[PDB]
Amino acid sequence: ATIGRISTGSKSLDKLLGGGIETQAITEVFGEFGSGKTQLAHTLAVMVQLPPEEGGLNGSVMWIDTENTFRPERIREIAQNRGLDPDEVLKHIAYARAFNSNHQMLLVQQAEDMIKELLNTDRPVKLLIVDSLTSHFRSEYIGRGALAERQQKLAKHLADLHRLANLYDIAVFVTNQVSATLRVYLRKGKGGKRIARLIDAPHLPEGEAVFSITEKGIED
Ligand SMILES: CCc1nnc(NCc2ccc3[nH]ccc3c2)s1
Repeated sequence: ATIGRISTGSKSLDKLLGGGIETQAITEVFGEFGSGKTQLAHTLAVMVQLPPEEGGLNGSVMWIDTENTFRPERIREIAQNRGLDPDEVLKHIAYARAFNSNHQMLLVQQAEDMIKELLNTDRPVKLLIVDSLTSHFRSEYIGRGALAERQQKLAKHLADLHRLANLYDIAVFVTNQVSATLRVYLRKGKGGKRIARLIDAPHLPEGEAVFSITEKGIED
């Protein structure tokens, strides 16, 4: 399949990303508290449900939440402010809480069942969110004596995610805080705006995009 792209809601950020976040790829977004990385996740979970003419992929979403940062009311607000039915939008986000790093890995393994079920339907899974990729690994694997095993498990988790992205034409979007991922770093800008910086992309130039966080989620 040709690579599909999901608009972030921000024209500036889309331009930096070559059009939006890509299917068949993992986009990994870093930021401290209030950076906007989870707001971007929420916005993408709405945008992907739009038709391609409006920046979506007519897709369903699967969402893995490690720290209780998913806000259904925020989905509803973004959806309604973009003209979608808020209840329909929520029905097409399959939510799972991950309680620890092992459970997080099992959820990605067992997400393939729903992906397969939806694959040839009107709403195939097009976005798989892991917010956040590392919170449980960081909590559970303390010290340099634990680093080797932490990295091995995380590498296998990322491999599982890459396989789903490539085999089923899904955009994987993960959050992180400071491995074949496209890495975007968010920071506070001036006047309450946020800045995204793209770093180390093999085939996209580094650059920055300024965006806002509004009732529509993220936009210029
Ligand atoms: C590990 C035990 C399971 N618990 N739930 C499962 N399958 C159902 C399910 C529902 C929504 C989901 N969003 C992301 C993954 C996902 C999965 S398998």
